[PDB]
This record gives sequence, C-alpha cells and structure tokens, in this order.
Amino acid sequence: MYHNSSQKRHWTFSSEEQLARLRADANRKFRCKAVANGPNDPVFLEPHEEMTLCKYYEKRLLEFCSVFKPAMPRSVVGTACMYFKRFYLNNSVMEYHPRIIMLTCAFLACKVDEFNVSSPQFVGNLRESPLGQEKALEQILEYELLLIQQLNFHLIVHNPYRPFEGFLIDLKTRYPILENPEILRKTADDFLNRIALTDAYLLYTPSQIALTAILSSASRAGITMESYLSESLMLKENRTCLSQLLDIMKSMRNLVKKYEPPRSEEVAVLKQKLERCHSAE
Amino acid sequence: ALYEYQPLQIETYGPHVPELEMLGRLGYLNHVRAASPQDLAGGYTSSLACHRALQDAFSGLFWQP
Amino acid sequence: KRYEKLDFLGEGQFATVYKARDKNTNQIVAIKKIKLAKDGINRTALREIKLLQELSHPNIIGLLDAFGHKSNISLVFDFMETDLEVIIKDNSLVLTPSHIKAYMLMTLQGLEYLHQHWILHRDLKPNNLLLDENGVLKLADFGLAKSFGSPNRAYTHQVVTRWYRAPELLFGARMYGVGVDMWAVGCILAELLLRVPFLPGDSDLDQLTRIFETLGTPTEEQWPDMCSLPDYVTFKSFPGIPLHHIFSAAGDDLLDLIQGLFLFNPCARITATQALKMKYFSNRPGPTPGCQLPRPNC
Ligand SMILES: *[C@H](CC(=O)Nc1ccc(C(=O)Nc2cccc(Nc3ncc(Cl)c(-c4c[nH]c5ccccc45)n3)c2)cc1)CN(C)C
Repeated sequence: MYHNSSQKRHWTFSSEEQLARLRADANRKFRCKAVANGPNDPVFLEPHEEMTLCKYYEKRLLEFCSVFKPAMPRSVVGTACMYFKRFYLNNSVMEYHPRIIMLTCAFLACKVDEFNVSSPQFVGNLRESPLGQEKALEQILEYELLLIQQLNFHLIVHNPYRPFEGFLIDLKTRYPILENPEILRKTADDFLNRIALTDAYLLYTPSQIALTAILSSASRAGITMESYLSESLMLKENRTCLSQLLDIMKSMRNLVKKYEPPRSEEVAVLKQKLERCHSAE
Repeated sequence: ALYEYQPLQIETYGPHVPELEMLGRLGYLNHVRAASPQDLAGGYTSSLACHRALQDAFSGLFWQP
Repeated sequence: KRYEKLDFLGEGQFATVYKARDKNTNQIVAIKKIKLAKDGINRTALREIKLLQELSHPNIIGLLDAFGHKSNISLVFDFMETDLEVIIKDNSLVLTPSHIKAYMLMTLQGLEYLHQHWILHRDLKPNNLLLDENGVLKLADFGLAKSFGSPNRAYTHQVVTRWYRAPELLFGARMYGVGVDMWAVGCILAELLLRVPFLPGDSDLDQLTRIFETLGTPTEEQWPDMCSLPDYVTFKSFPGIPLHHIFSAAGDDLLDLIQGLFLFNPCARITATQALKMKYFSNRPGPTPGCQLPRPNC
C-alpha cells in the first residue's frame, strides 16, 4: 500500500525546486570530485543539459520497453522509468552513462517486479552483436548493485495504473451521471504517458496522478465531473481538501504544460559531449 | 492480562474504502471480471481484485508533503 | 564491512545466516549472505529487500541494512534469539495454553498486518517464526512471498514447505488468497499443540492422503467447486478423525478456532482478522507476556 510506502516517505518531494536542488547538488559534487581528483572545463555539463539528456534517454527506455520481445507489463515499464528518475535525481549523467543505467533499470524492474525474463533473452532483446550483447550484460550486472544502492534499497514503486483502474471502477459504480468511462480510459492513457514523461512521479501521489488523468480526460471530453469529488468523495463537507485536490490537479496539468521534448541538435551535441566526457575521464 | 481485539487502524490518507464484505452488493463486482471456478476454487474471489483496486485508488489523495 | 562476525547461525536453503555486530550501535545483528552467475542478484534476495523495506510491524523483522559486491549481497536483520522450531522440538519447555495463545496471537497479528498490505507470506512454518529475548514473534523468511491482489499474475503451485501446504495449493492452484498462510498457521497451531509436525508428508500425493485421513475428505459442499482445480484427483470418502480427539488438551474455543483455520474451502477459511475476533483469544487464560515465555536454553 502506498500510504505507508517507502516511496511516499522518501521518494516524494515537496516542490520541483527540491528536485532541482538535488540534481544540481549531485552534478556539482561530481564536478568537484572530478576536479579534485586530478572547475570550468568545457567538457563538464550544466544541470539543464543533464535534464535534457535524461529526458532523451527516458524516451529511449520507453521505446525499448515497448518493443520488448515478451510483452512487458506496464508495471515493469513504470517501475523502470521511476528507477531511472530516482537514480538520476541524486546522481549525474556524466558519472554513469544513461544507456547502461537505462538497461539496468529495465533489468531491475523485470527482476524486482515478478516479470520472469532470462538474462540471455533480455540482452538478446538489444540491438548489438553477441559479443556486444555480452559486454552489455556484464555492464548491467556490474551496475545493478550500484543502482540498488543508489535507490537506498527502496525497490517497490507504486505506479498510477492500479489507482487508475480503481478510480474507473468507482466512476462506473458510484458515478451514474457519467456513462461509459472507456473513452476516459483511452484519453487518460494518453495523458498518463504524457505525465510519465515529466517529473510528476516524484512530486505527486499515484492516486493524485490517476485522478488527474481521468478528470483531465473528462475536461478535454467536454464532461464536467467536478461533482465526483464534491459528492461521492465526501469532500463537499471538507472544503480545504477539495480546494487542495483541485489545486494539485491544476498545478500538475500545468506541469505537463511546461514540459517540452528534448531537441534534436541539442541532444546530438550533448551526446557527443557526453562521449568526450566518458573518454577523457 | 486478558487480550482484547484492537482494529489495526493504519492511516490511509483518502476516502474511506468500502469494506470487503460490504462490497458485493454495493454494485462494485458488476464492473470487475468474474472469478472463474478455477480462481474461486482457491482463495481468489475477484473481489480481492476490486478491493485492492479501490484501496490503491484512495491510497494517498488527501496527502501532500 | 562494518559488521564483525561473531558466530555461524545456520544455513537456509538459499543463503547462509551468520551472527555479527555493528560499530555505530552496540547491539547484535544477523547477516544473511546469498550463495553463489550471468543473472545478477539472486531474486530471493530481492524479494527480501523489496518486500521487507515497506513493512513496519512489531511482529515482522525489518532488515536493518543490506550490502554486497559485484554479484553477491548480504542482508542485515536484527539478531533474533530463536524460532518456534527449537521451542517445539524442545522437550523441557512445557507449553501451557497461555504460551500457545501468546505464540498464535503474535503470529496472527503479524499476519493480519501482512495481509492488510496485500502481501502473502507463501512460506510459513515454525522454523520461520522467530522470537527474541523480549519474547516477541516475527515472521522471518520472506524469501518467497508475493502480492495477492492482481488477477493478472500466475503463481507457481509449489511455493511452501510440504507439511505446511494448504490443500488448495496442493491441488496446484494458480490463484490463491490468504488461505495459504491461514492453513500454514493452522498447521503451526497443531504442531504447537502436539509438539509433533502435523501431517508429515513425502510428496503431494502423501500430503493429500494424510490431510484427508486426518480431517476428512471434503464433500463438494464443505469445499464446493474443488472439481475445477487442475490437480484434483479423487480419493475415497475418508471419514476423518474428529478434532476433539486429536487436540484433547484444548478447550472448546481452541477447537472452534482450529476448525476455522482448517476448512478445506479457501474462501470459507477464516482470515487473520476474523481469526483474532474469535472467543479463543479473549477467554479467561490470557496470553503470557513476552517477559514470561519459555527460554529454549541450548
Ligand atoms: C546453552 C545456552 C543457549 O541457549 N545458547 C544458544 C542456543 C541457540 C541459539 C539460537 O537459537 N541462535 C539462532 C538460531 C537461529 C536463528 C537465529 N536468529 C536469526 N535472526 C535473523 C534471521 Cl533472518 C534468522 C534466519 C532467517 N532464516 C534463517 C535460516 C536458518 C537460520 C537462521 C535464519 N535468524 C538465532 C542462541 C544461543 C549453550 N551452551 C551450552 C551454554
């Protein structure tokens, strides 16, 4: 259950500013360690560059998960993306390469969740030569313990998909004025992916994310379902909580709004810069 | 030194989830797939699924750090 | 690294459990190092890690720490004095009904905590119910425990030690609820009462035969829809010995509780929450305080 989960206690932060503080601290500490072991070197990377690179490689992780040869359940994909976000929230894209950590997060999400994939099959799901597959596999096993340690051994991740299904069940039963919430299901799947892309998972409970997805589908469907929260959620007698739920919904829809995909030239230059950083350690 | 039963009452920030037994004739089970005889032969009842769905739909709503 | 090893405590079938001490605090912990490729950290160690991190109950050990290296790890629980297997197999420790009430009460409290969080401890037996100097039980081995909410999963049908296997598990049930741990608790209760493993088997066939020859082959009405299970093999109508003849030193409340734990119907089998609401735990013999449980010396 989320309400006492380790994710809620530790891996859920107050505001986006805390995320930025932690990422900037990790990047700056890595820069200090690199300089002190050997400050403005044109090869070092700024936090926004790290953010764009992490966005691009999270898109890569989504692609790789969706084109997994055995059907990867959405729980494993969400768990892997959350592991990626958590790892790079407290670590830098320069110290550990995001492709290897992407694959390691996918592997540890396959293994922590009860998805059963044999490691040779997992690497055979990559686009490389068999010797390259073996190198990638040995890198993944080398980095798995590091990934687990940097997650502070909090391996359980609560996705918004189960609360999304629960909310649809509630809408089906207790909310009769709304009918056929399957269209809401499609548009909420779309919004839920688009919100997985941003940093909302570290700032909002999965239940809030699922409720926001379904109500955003209602809003974009021309369906006003504000009555659902007011009555049949007991919030009409709790005004502060209802106001806070509407505030959270608005803030996180706007958080979706102020997210732009990583560019093409910018990601290319950051990629080549990242390779130069990995070569000249 | 007698023992008296205490409900565990672990805090769940969110609306009160309907109780497992008081959940079949509230209409909830009409919208979760039926427990197939193989499923129902074991402890599974297709109401555990609905109850967990409802319990994680309200896990944390009225919570923000 | 920080933990200095004191003594070798045992060898679970997938890991080796040693005793150690920490420097930041003067106390004693138990390390559990996974045995030793090509497939990363052992998945049992990840069940322990991922699943003991989110539970905070007095009657469930929480792993204090975890460390490791390239492909092997070792978990750090608090060192925990003994387990019910030693106490049961001990002969000098007489278990008055108060002692067994305390043990069963603590087990059932821990199990209701676990089942509320939709975690099923699929391997429960007296060798896993540990208890420390203060005398509080904790469900130790979470090596093979899962979550029993999703209809989308598919459990393998042999994940519990055979003697403590619920019959619905023994017929190879893909989907099962909390009846697993409840039958395991019933078997633990019978073992505590008799100081002998209840229903000692050799295979699935033997375990079914002994279960039904001791409790009675179900009647398609006490456990309806048993025909639907995969491994449903029909045995002749065993009358089954009555319960009050086996647990002769047990009061009527205890017999009612044992009947509840042992219904062959998993769905009609009592759960940990409604097992603790029965009269047995509230009757005049109050469960002993942890300060007065028997200490299995040596
Ligand atoms: C007499 C005095 C005396 O009694 N000495 C003594 C005897 C026996 C023990 C003892 O029971 N130690 C012990 C055994 C088993 C387990 C544990 N603790 C523990 N803690 C955490 C964990 Cl995770 C585990 C565990 C989990 N899975 C496991 C499998 C196998 C083994 C352990 C295990 N266990 C402690 C202590 C003292 C003697 N002389 C003659 C005076």
